[PDB]
Amino acid sequence: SMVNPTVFFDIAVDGEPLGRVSFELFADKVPKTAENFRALSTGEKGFGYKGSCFHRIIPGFMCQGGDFTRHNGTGGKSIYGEKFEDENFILKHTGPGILSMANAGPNTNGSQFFICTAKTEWLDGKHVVFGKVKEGMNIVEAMERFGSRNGKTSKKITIADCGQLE
Amino acid sequence: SMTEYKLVVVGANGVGKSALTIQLIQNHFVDEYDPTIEDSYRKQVVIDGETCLLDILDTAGQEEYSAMRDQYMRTGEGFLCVFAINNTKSFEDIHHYREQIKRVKDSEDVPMVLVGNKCDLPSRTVDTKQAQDLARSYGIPFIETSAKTRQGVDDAFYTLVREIRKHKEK
Ligand SMILES: Nc1nc2c(ncn2[C@@H]2O[C@H](COP(=O)(O)OP(=O)(O)NP(=O)(O)O)[C@@H](O)[C@H]2O)c(=O)[nH]1
Ligand SMILES: [Cl-]
Ligand SMILES: [Mg+2]
Repeated sequence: SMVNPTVFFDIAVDGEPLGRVSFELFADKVPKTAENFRALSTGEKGFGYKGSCFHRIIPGFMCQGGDFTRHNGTGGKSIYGEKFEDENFILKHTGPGILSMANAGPNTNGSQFFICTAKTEWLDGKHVVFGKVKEGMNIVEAMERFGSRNGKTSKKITIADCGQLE
Repeated sequence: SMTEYKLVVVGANGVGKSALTIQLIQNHFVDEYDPTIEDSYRKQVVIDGETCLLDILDTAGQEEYSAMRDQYMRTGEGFLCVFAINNTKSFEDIHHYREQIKRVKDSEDVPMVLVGNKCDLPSRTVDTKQAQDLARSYGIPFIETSAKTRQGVDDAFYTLVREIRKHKEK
């Protein structure tokens, strides 16, 4: 893209490299939310995603991660403070690869996010969609296999490294 | 004798549904919040001299997913409706759970127990009398619990079984 940043996660399984997932961040349409994710991916504010876990992976639905503060699925922090408002609902959860914000109700975006592995239309208008997997959907599909019905993972799936491309 | 009961634990997020269940099944309590998607447990107990297997479904406080939650409610025989004594919103949510259970089961007489959890904490906002009055209005028992100290945990689950047994007598 000429406008939208690309960021990457190097995914690990119990510390071993699984592969790289890259994301287009839709700064063109969802700028504040895209910028939060971009900055958390580079670590440039002094904190961010590197080292954090995909704590909830449910096959057929999504891979969720992004808690770098409590490290247990309850934490979250944005570059704007602990939470920020729902920016817009222009984009929908249309299929695999969609990148969207996790939340605890209206206007509670922090750092947790999820990657859809299927269309999740019941989340439209409730979770802010702000990007999509560019390359490495096969790696997301490999991650999905470590999940279970209640989201607990059979091995620890982490963001071993992350950053911005070009 | 042996019997078996399908118990379903419902209530708003964070009220202690899982902590209560884990005390019953695993005899411990931890301060860490591990949000539920869905968990199921089995335990053999003796209640009023009658042995039974408890099949416990620990549900999430999540508010959507009506179709999946209706399925929980069709299969469940009795419901622990949990609120936290320091969370008034969770108490105000109780009537929604009762209404949905009655609709799904197509009955105004469904085995249920009202549980006021976290009674160990000094931050109460719902007093015992409001909860007793609500339970009286539903014709159901009210049990105060603390998953942290284990106060009332067995009583809550055993009382629900008693409610199921009474309902089966009708
Ligand atoms: N002091 C105290 N804390 C409690 C008690 N019961 C639960 N907690 C705490 O409250 C938090 C939430 O408890 P939990 O059982 O996970 O709640 P839940 O109703 O299962 N939540 P969810 O609907 O998201 O699954 C945890 O930090 C837990 O330790 C209690 O009786 N006393
Ligand atoms: Cl549903
Ligand atoms: Mg729970």
